[PDB]
Amino acid sequence: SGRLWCKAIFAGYKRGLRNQREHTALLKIEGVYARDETEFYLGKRCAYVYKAKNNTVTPGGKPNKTRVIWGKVTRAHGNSGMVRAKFRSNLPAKAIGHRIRVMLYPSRI
Amino acid sequence: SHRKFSAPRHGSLGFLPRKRSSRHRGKVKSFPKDDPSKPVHLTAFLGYKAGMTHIVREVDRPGSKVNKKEVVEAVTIVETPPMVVVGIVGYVETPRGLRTFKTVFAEHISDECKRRFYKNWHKSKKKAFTKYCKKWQDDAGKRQLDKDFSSMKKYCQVIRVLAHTQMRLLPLRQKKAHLMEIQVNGGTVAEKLDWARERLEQQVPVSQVFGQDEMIDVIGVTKGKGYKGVTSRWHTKKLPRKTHRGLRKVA
Amino acid sequence: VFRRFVEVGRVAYVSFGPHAGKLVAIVDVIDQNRALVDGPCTRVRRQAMPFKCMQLTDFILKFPHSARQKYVRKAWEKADINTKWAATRWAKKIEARERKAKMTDFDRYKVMKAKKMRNRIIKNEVKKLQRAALLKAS
Amino acid sequence: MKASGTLREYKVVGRCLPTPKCRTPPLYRMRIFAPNHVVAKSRFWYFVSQLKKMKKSSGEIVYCGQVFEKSPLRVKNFGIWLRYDSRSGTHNMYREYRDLTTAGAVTQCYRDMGARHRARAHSIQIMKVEEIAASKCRRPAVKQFHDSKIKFPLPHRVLRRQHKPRFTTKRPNTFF
Amino acid sequence: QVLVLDGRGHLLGRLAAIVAKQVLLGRKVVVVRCEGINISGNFYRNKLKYLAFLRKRMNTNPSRGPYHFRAPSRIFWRTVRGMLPHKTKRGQAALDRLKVFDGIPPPYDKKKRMVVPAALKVVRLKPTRKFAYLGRLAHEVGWKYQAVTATLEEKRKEKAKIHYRKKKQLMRLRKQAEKNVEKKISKFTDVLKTHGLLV
Amino acid sequence: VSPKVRKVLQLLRLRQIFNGTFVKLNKASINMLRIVEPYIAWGYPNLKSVNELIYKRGYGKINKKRIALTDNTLIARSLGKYNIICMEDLIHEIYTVGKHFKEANNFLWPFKLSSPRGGMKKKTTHFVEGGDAGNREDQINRLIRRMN
Amino acid sequence: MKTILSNQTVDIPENVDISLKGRTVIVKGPRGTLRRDFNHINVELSLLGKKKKRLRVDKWWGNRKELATVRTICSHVQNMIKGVTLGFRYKMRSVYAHFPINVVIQENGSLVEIRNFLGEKYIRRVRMRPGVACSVSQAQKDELVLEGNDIELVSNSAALIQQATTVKNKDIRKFLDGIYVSEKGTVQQA
RNA sequence: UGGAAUGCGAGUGCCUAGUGGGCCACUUUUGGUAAGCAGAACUGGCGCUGCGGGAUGAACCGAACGCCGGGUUAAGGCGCC
RNA sequence: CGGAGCCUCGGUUGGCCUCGGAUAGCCGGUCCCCCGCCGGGGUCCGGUGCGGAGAGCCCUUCGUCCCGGGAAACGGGGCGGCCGGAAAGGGGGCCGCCCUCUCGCCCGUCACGCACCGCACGUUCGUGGGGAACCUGGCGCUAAACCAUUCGUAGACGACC
Ligand SMILES: [Mg+2]
Ligand SMILES: [Mg+2]
Ligand SMILES: [Mg+2]
Ligand SMILES: [Mg+2]
Ligand SMILES: [Mg+2]
Ligand SMILES: [Mg+2]
Ligand SMILES: [Mg+2]
Ligand SMILES: [Mg+2]
Ligand SMILES: [Mg+2]
Ligand SMILES: [Mg+2]
Ligand SMILES: [Mg+2]
Ligand SMILES: [Mg+2]
Ligand SMILES: [Mg+2]
Ligand SMILES: [Mg+2]
Repeated sequence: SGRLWCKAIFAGYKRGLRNQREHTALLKIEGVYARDETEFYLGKRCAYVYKAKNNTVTPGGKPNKTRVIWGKVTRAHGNSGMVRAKFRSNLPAKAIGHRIRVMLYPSRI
Repeated sequence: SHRKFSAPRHGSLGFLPRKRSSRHRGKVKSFPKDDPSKPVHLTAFLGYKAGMTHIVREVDRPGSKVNKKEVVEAVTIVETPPMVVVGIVGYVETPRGLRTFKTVFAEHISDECKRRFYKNWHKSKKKAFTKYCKKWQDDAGKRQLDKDFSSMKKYCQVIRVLAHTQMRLLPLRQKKAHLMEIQVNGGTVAEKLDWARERLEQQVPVSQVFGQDEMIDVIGVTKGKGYKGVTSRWHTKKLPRKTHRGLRKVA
Repeated sequence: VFRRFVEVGRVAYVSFGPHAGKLVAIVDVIDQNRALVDGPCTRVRRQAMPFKCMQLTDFILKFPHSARQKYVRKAWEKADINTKWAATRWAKKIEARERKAKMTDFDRYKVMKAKKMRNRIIKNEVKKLQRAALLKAS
Repeated sequence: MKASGTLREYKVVGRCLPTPKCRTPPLYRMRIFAPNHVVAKSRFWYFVSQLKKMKKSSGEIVYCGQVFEKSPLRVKNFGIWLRYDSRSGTHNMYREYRDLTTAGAVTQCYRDMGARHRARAHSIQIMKVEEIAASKCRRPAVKQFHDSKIKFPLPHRVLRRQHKPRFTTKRPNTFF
Repeated sequence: QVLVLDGRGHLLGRLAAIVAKQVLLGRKVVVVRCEGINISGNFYRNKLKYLAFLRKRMNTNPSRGPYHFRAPSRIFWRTVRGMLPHKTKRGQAALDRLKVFDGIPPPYDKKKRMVVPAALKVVRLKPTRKFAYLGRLAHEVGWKYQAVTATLEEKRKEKAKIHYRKKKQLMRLRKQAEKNVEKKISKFTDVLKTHGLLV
Repeated sequence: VSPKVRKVLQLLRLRQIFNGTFVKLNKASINMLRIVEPYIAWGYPNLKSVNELIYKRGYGKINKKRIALTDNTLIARSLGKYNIICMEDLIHEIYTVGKHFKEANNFLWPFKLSSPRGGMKKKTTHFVEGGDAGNREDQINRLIRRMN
Repeated sequence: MKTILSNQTVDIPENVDISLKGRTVIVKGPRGTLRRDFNHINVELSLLGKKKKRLRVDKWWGNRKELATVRTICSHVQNMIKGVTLGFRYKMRSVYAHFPINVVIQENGSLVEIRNFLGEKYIRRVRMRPGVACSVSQAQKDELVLEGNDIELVSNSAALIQQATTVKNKDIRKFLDGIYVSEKGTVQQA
């Protein structure tokens, strides 16, 4: 057993300087510091995973306090390896600076 | 526009805020800088303002109008019965300034000093230091004290004693003793602690701290005068008698 | 203090650029920043290259400044710079760098097992050498 | 004209439009250095108009084509005669460069004129470009490279991969 | 977990720019030896800069700010604060992810320190340019613990030297051990060389 | 937009930014293009430009509506009287500037082109200044590739 | 313009031994040793030959300011050679119109007392730099002799004395009193 | 052979509100030392108008607006904010 | 100091236990030579696009059974003592023990385990932080603060002595 996902950070939303598009999140992936290296991560699943007070059903398990918002990488952002991600719901601003799991599927290798 | 005629400002902004002292006993903000070549000695003392008189003496000031002549000089009498050393406190120099390192206390402490540790002596069971004192009386505890002294010799840079006053010899209503840290200047740190350790529970007369014709500094709290207006507090000019709404003001 | 000099015939390793990883020879110096280089035996056309993308090696071929590619190749083959290069630790470290990069998942597993066993053997011997050194101290 | 990218050398040939007075007007040729051929023709009409009673409306371009460097693998010294407008006058300069192509040397002239004199490309007229022998060069910056046994080190090599890694344990070494 | 940086030989503003972006992404950063930090330009023109800052004070009540911190650590801290949106909860959370120290107090004295080559003075300055030392500048604007910090930094270096000699000793044994057991580990040494781990 | 430029841009049918049209060149039209020089990038399209422009983004003006040319009958019913009955006849009339260029070209709705992918240089100055306005000759084709 | 190379060489006398620790120059001679650190200059120092030693200074790719530092290093190194072989001897004369300037040497020539300078009651006490010895001149009246191996220490020592005896609030073109550096020689003439 | 190009459906009639303080900019221009001053021509603006950029700003630069998704841009930018 | 659980709060999903520094120079061996309270300089020898490399190193987890080959035998696991650390102090190493194992590692042999029938929030740090309680054992503790009263070195009232 061991980790099966890459470590990312929720850097912020899509934006100009004074307008914010919350439907797109900018993700920073550990070890990906150029745009030509982001190609592996396009289309891969992304998960904002967190905990709440109330229990919720777990697929393949019993209810617990873990919750997840799923998404996926949609395209690269910039020159230094940032990617754009989209989630089933806009990410909460409290998630900025926190871990975003990037899964190794859908596999293309 | 510019003020018509120049005049210096009233009062010093260097003594601000003109508030009530948080302490009743004068605090030594700076002790004399330590010179490891002098013998171990104390640098401060506690006394009580008794009152003022005047004396007669013959001045010796060549080139003066009062050379070989008698003058009347006012003097202050400060009653300074011997203090009792009750503890040692060590300090370590850190990049954030001095930090208290280790405090040791003598085995015995008089009730005058213990009164300092209480807000209501009447209602208290006088339990202060009743468990600390047992450390000097057993072999295990004694072996820890000398380890504390050895630690203070390794690391501390400043040594101070904890001396208190003897209020049972003064004529004052107060029986609670005034307890202050006095810095031990002089030789090496080890010599400071040897000197201090021999003097736990001992008395120190003022004559062992000061000498005749010595220039000293007196630190204390001034006489309180309560709520005062600007005329008295800051010595501003009184406004003319015709002023409406008061003249003991700043216009 | 300086041991490697930009001069006619100096062989320079190309660290980045379209010709990264190749050896070229300084044929001529254009200005402070650029040189005319040639790679007749290393698949580089004669061209200008900045000194920024160059790392001087310890080989210095002997041909006249701005001699044509025929004589640069001739000097390259006589000095056997290709085989001499591969014998240097510098070349070997490059080879090790690429061997590790291409390691497969199975290769990484086998290295972990070999490394696991090799490190245990060394540690046990070091323990014994430390204990032996202790007895001399006593 | 913007001196964008590396300039190319164009051979532009033009003439006045034939008329009953002169059915075969004389042909004129210019050396033009420009980013593209569209700019090259534009500058031609700007220059001939300053020398002849001609302009795009009363003339035509007969041939526009790039002149290729003839010895792109040989180092040469280029003398350049140019005139330019400063903030407070016009001046004639002679300048020298070392390069493999004549259009590369002319590009260096535009960057250099911009660096040392804050002269925008629209205020520079390259009058003449010649290849000059080492013995005829005048500028000591160019002549110091006329040494058959030239050698020199590369002192204080600055780390240019300053963000790969962005954080490291060892400090960089500048001596090689 | 924690990114520990060594401030010696780093230029003040380039270190702050990188550090500020790091704590805004949620990483903890410790910068030690802030007195070892550098600023480009001669010392004098950098002293005049802080004296110009020192003159900024609320004319009607200086106690209400600006607060002119004199420690090289706090000077650096305020410089990182100037590159953060510190008047919002997000910026203040980041600002709490940064610790700044003069000297190297425990536990960082016995941990490895990383550097930032994009802020190193040897990289970013021309060697002929003048520069200032944050510690000297701080000492000459009211900092009081320059002499003590140097005293304690010399004790640390003496202990670190003994630690280094112990590590060199344990490395000389390591090389000898590899010769003694060369026969037994030769097979495993071939796997590593085959894949680039050992050259 | 100044009144004289506003009228000329309306006659070219370029009433919107990044709209496109073919304009057959002659003294009358070349001098109209000079009035609108700051507001247009123009030049000479090659055969490939005429193909792609009319296939991807070609719409006919049929009963004053904008109808995609998805079927050949759309062309034939309107321009058949000029013997233009297929997209190839329409591309040949435009590309070679035939006898009925006017009719076949007015038939085409102004091309709605997208923002240039990869950017511009400087829309506010001429092409020969390093900008975008004016006549760039055959270089229009590079622009057409990035906007079609 | 950057110049490809600019260099100068220094000849080392046989009785002087020069060693380099990077850019630190150590010159050892009959009269002692002088160490100077040139780490504030980006040059290249080289010792050439074995029988007739030489010191070379190189500056690759130097602009006008950096080229000016090449000879400065050579001149300093030559002075160090001069110091450790012949030494430096500055002489000073004391000038006065009315009030004699009395000089007393204390502490084995490391302290100078100056009295009655323009009749002032104030006593001036000038401390010589380490490695510099002051002495009254037995050969001439109203003269001092400063000797040492470092030219800058000796010449700085003399500047201290010369500026100690400065006239104030007078016309210094008329009131010329003072001690001045009158000669710059060597301890051992050779 | 509806006799230049290009574009576009036109003509016509009743009734009619508000307005009738303007102000700004490129260029031209009068008075004035000049003015964020007074007074004109041309066009375009603000007024009536948001939006991206010029930190901030009636008028500058880009661009004009139904409620959205994706893409791409302009003018401007890309150490950190 | 030595059991089950119940709330609530979140994030995280291996570790690096350290020379000092130079940058027109560095790093490691070498004590044969010279100094010092085992350390410094010299010599000599190696490395230097740093490989005694953070472009790195260490650990690596499917488990168990049977029997072999390498590796260990100076070994793995487990209660008592002494150095040692102060800038914001060490659940490191060492010595005893009565115990406790021949398994931990590598290459093989031999089978087995819910093989839950393609699918998410899996996998740690985690006896995590804070809060109530419930037990269940041992050794220990039996205070002060404020009000009220008094004082007048204080005082608008509070506060203060
Ligand atoms: Mg979890
Ligand atoms: Mg005044
Ligand atoms: Mg009245
Ligand atoms: Mg202060
Ligand atoms: Mg794009
Ligand atoms: Mg405009
Ligand atoms: Mg006078
Ligand atoms: Mg006006
Ligand atoms: Mg209105
Ligand atoms: Mg309108
Ligand atoms: Mg608008
Ligand atoms: Mg502005
Ligand atoms: Mg959009
Ligand atoms: Mg900005």
